[PDB]
Amino acid sequence: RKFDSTGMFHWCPDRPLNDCLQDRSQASASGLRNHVVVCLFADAASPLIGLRNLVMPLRASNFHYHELKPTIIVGNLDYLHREWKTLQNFPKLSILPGSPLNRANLRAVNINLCDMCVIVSAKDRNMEDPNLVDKEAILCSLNIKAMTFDDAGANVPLITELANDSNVQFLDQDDDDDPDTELYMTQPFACGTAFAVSVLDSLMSTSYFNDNALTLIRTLITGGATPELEQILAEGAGMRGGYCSPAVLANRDRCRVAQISLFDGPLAQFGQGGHYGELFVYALRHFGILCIGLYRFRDTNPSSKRYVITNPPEDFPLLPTDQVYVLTYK
Amino acid sequence: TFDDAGANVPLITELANDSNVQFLDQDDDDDPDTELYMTQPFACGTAFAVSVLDSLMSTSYFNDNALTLIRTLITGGATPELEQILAEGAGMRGGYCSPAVLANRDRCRVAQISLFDGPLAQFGQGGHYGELFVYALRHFGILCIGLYRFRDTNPSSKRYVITNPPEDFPLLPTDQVYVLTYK
Amino acid sequence: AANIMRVISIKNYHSDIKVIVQLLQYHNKAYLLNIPSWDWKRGDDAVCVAELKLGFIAQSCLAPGFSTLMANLFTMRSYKPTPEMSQWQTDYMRGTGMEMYTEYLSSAFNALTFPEAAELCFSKLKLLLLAIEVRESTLAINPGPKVKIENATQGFFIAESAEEVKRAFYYCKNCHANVSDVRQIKKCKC
Ligand SMILES: [Ca+2]
Ligand SMILES: [Ca+2]
Ligand SMILES: [Ca+2]
Repeated sequence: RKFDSTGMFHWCPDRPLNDCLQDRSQASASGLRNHVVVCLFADAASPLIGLRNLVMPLRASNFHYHELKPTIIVGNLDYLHREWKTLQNFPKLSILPGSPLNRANLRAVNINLCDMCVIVSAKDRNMEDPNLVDKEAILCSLNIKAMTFDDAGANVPLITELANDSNVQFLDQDDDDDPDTELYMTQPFACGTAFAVSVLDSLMSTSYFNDNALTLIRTLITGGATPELEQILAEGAGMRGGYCSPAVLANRDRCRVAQISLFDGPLAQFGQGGHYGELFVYALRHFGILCIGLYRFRDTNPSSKRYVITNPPEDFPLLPTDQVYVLTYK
Repeated sequence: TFDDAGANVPLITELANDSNVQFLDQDDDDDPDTELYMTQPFACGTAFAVSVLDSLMSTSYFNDNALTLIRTLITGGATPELEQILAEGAGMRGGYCSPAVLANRDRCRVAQISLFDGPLAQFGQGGHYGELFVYALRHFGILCIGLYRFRDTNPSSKRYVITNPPEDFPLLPTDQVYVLTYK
Repeated sequence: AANIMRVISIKNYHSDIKVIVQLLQYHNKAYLLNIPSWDWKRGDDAVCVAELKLGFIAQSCLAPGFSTLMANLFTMRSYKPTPEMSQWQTDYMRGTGMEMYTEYLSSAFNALTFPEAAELCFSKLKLLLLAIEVRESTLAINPGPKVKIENATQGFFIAESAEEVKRAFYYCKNCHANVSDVRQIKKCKC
C-alpha cells in the first residue's frame, strides 16, 4: 500500500470532497464500528482549525491498514470544503454534512459503537461572554450522554475541547464542582474527557530547559512527523506520497503508546492482587513493553468513568479491571 | 373594496409593541394609560401580543396541570411523545395508522356555534345563558364557556367576548357561543 | 442560548430542582429536552412563547375570538367597575375577572357522571367545571357520560377567585350544604 514520501503515514491520492461526502442513509448503510467521530462545530467563515493534525496521527504508518480506525467528520460542509485541501491524502475518511447536535446524524454515524467521539469547535473565542463560549460543545456532550441506543448512552467514549476552562464544571454530573479548583484537578480532566489549551502553556519553558523533551513528545503525539515532513509541507505542494522503498519503509516499526487490559491474556495474573512493580518488570522483560501508568475505574464496586494514574509506586496494588498504558513496538 | 365588504374581513394581528394597538382600529377612543387587555381590538380578538402570556410562568408553578390543559387545547393535541419525536431531528414521522392509535381522533375541541338557527335558537329569543348551558350540556354534551356578541346592538361587525356569563345573563339571537365539544 | 445555559447550570448543581424556563424560539426547546436531567414528569417546564403565541392565534382561526377568551383565563385580574364604562365594557370586564383554577371535588360528587357534576357545579355552586384529572393520572376535558367522578378527583374550574372554587370542596349535599345562596357554603358534612 502507498505511504507518504517519508514513509511515516498511510497515504491516498487526491480526491474531490464529493468522493467522501455521505448522506445519513449512506453513512447508516456503512457498518461503522470502532471508528472515530469528529463532531465539528463551525461557521463557513470561521478560522481553519487544522484537522490534519487530528487525522494524521490516526494514519501513522506503524498501524496496519486493516487496523486504522475509520474516521467520520460531522459538521458544516462549506467549512469542510476549505478544510479538505489538507485532508484529501488520508485513507478511510468520510464526511456527514450537518449539525452534530442533530440526534439523527449521531445515530446514523453509529455513535454508540465508536471508539472515541471528539467534540471540537472553530467558533469565535468571544462570540459572546465566557458563559456562552462553549454552549455548543456542552450541549453536544450532554446530548450524546442522554441518548438511548436500545437495539448505553452515557457510556459512549468522549473527549471535548474547551474554549474556556471554567466551563469544565458543566461537562459532567456526579461531580461536586468548585470554581476555585484549577482544570487539572477536576474530574473531567482527570478522566481524560476534557481538554483545554491552558494545559499546554508550560511547553514554552520545557522548550527552553530541554528541547529534546519537546521532540520526544512531538514524535509521540504526531505519530512520527519529522522535520523533513514539516519541510516538505512548507513547499506548499501538499503531502507527496506513493509506493515506498524497503529502506524508508523500515521506519514503520515506531514506538507507540498503546493500552492493554489486565482482565485476560498473559498479564492477567497481576490483576488478581499483584503489584505494579511486579507487572512492570515482567512486561519489560518478556515483551519489551514499558508501562507508564494505569487507567482505573473511579467507582470500585456503577459508572464507567476511569481516571489516570501516572507512574504508580512499585508496591501499588492492581485490580483485574485496570488498564495499563504501555510504550510498545508491536 | 371587493365589489363583484372590505372592513368585514376577519383579521388577527400580532403586535411587537402593545401600545401600537391604538392605531389598529378606528371608532375606538384610544387612551395610552389603558393596558392591552382593556382595549377594543384585544376585547374583539383582533389583536394579540406576547405580553398577555407573561403570567403563564406563575401558573406553571402553582398548577402545572392547568398549563397542560391549555397546551392540549391550543396545540390541537401535541403530546410529550410528539415533542420527543421532534427532538430526534428526523422531522415529523407519519404514515397510515392503526385503529388503536387512530382512536385518539375524538379529541375535545373548542368550537363556536350560533343562536340564529338550529336547536339552540329557542334561547336566542330572550332566553338566559343558564338555560342554554344546562340544555346544551344535557342534550349534546356541549360545555358552553362564553359568548361572542356584537358591540353595536342595532352598524359595524365588531364582536366582543364575554367569558363565563352569569346564570341569568340575557341572550340575543345574534350571539355566538364558545363550546367545548367532541363532534 | 443564555437561558439554556442557566438551566444547564441549575441542573448541574442539583438535578432534582424543578426548573421552569421561558423560551423565545420553538427550535430551542429541543436543546433542553435533550439535557440528561430535564424531566417533564417531575415538573420541569418550558414556557415557549413562540409556540404559545402561534397556538392562540391558530385557534382563533377556528373559533374567531378564542385568543382573547383564553388568554384572559391565565392572568389574575379582579373585576372593578367604573361608572363611565359602556354596557359592552362592563360585560367584557366582568368576564376578564375569571381565571382557571384547580380544586378537589368533595365526596358529595362521587359516582356522578361528569355531566351531572358539571350541571351541579354550574346550577348550585355557580362554578364552571371544565375538566377532571382521572386517576398515574390523565387530564380529561369535558368527558362524556361514560366517565364517573372518583373519590378525590381534581377538577378544573373557571371562576372569579380561588375563594369561589373552594365551594366545590366544601359542598356537602343533603348533610349540610342544603341552602340556596352560594356565599353560605363554608363547612363540612358534620
Ligand atoms: Ca459538574
Ligand atoms: Ca384607535
Ligand atoms: Ca379573578
